[PDB]
Amino acid sequence: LQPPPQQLIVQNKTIDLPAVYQLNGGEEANPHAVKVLKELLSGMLISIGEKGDKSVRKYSRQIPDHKEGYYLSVNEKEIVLAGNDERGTYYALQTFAQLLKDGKLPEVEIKDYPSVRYRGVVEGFYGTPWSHQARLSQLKFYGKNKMNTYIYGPKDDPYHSAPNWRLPYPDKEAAQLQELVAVANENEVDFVWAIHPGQDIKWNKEDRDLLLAKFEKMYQLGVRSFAVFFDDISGEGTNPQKQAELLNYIDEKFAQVKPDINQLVMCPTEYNKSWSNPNGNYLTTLGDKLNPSIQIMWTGDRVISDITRDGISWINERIKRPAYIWWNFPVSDYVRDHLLLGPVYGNDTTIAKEMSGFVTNPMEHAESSKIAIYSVASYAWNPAKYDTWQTWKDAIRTILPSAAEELECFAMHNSDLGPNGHGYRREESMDIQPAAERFLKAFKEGKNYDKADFETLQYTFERMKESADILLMNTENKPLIVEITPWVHQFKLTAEMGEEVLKMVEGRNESYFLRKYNHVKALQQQMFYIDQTSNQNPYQPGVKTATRVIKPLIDRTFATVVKFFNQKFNAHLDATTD
Ligand SMILES: CCCC(=O)N[C@H]1/C(=N/OC(=O)Nc2ccccc2)O[C@H](CO)[C@@H](O)[C@@H]1O
Ligand SMILES: [Ca+2]
Repeated sequence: LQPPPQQLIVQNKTIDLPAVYQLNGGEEANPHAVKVLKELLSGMLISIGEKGDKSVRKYSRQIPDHKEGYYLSVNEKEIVLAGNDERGTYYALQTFAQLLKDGKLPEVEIKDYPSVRYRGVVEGFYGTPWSHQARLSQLKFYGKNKMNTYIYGPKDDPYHSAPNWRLPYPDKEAAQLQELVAVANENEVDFVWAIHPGQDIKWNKEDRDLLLAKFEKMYQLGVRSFAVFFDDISGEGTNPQKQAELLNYIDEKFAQVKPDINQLVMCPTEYNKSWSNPNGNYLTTLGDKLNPSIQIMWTGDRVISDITRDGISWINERIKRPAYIWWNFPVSDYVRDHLLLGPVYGNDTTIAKEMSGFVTNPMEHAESSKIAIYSVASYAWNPAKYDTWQTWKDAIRTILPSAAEELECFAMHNSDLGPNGHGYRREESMDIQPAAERFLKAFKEGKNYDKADFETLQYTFERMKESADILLMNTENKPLIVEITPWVHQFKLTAEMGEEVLKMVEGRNESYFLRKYNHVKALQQQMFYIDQTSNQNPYQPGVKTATRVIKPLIDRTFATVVKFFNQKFNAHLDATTD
């Protein structure tokens, strides 16, 4: 079960999904939840509803008193799916669908609710914006994983940024947004429309209600949640009193005047500790003057950082509310030549009460981002039960059941950022790291390497090639495969290089060695070709893979083995990989 319930009792028996059922509550439970339920089955009583519905009266003491909470029960005589509110019943069904395997249900009893109020994704990365279809797919994935939040803002959409923010959406674009909003609604996600006025806004009555008027227009289109960004604001616009006053005005005239506005969030100009002036008074001012119903976004101690108890105390003390965390992972828009497919880890698991929200900023690779996104959904719903490694594997098995082992193999070796401008790193290839390290230490001093570590490495390379070739031809998730194809090609080429280098280590004779050596040089050059021709971008063009442990192991083994050959046969073979 992902995310894992707050409370779960499994009774060790298993019942059949009823051949014949009595559906009680179908006309008064959340229609989004009923829709899912009716999809799941084509007599035994099944009761669906929210606290206060007639249909769930019997079980209202079992329904948790938390927003988005629910009670779920399965046993011999009946099935209960009962939310504390509408979204909660929908969340009951997302768990129910995960329990239902081969027409059979386990006998269980669940009491569940989220530890973090707002959970989901911010579309805030640089690079090729996601397509329309990518976003419809993301929205459905958020619903399944009980993420309640999507902060919109594609960079090819000019009507949320300076200067066309003042201007309303054109007809054809409007209807597309409208489709996003509708799909979000259906999946119980708050479509949060973010405005980015900072670049060209003035503190005067005119810009003041061009914003209001814009929000109203967005309201007519179905938008029920809103964000305002000040990260990019300049000059007098960095005044926290002026910012507070604008947002409070938006709160007073709009958020509190409308019946059904959910989220209202702002991004401050000081959005991490290291970009905060110690002598200034930006955040305390903002925290004193901003209405209490308005969230303040925060990335932690640095632009890229994992959230700690000290970090969250330091900010919460100043804005006088629990920070709304923006986590800059797996976003790779500053290491564009890397894919970040590793586990999600580093965030403190005891600090749920200290955060109002937790949203991840993903990659420009929408589908490849689902691994971290699923993990974040799991962390933010139940941090205290959060299992990094198990959640990673579940995500992979969920995203690509037909080739889960292959995707795991691939992702294990595509997780580190490599060295970069934020100094942010992730672990990679941990499984084979000790075998690598030993081999490298031993071999380098003509002191025998272990046969078992040689075999581990051989085994790895063989497995990488199989994984790579299976992944290329996989048709269960074509969008995913299209995103990762350049890296998969490069990852395969890496595996081949490693195999040929290991045949150089086992050097049989002079002729065979030179054959292997020429093949490695040719393979290097194919890697360079892909790096010069795929994923070209002004910032970090190209395709890097297996960069933490595996490629340095291969480069060094190659450099070393060529050195020994130059010594033994008086040759001058090039020993570089550069
Ligand atoms: C509240 C978060 C704001 C944020 O994260 N902004 C950008 C962001 N900014 O990072 C910077 O280093 N920005 C910056 C640095 C110097 C001067 C101005 C901005 O980091 C992310 C990762 O690359 C980008 O995807 C974001 O769009
Ligand atoms: Ca109801």
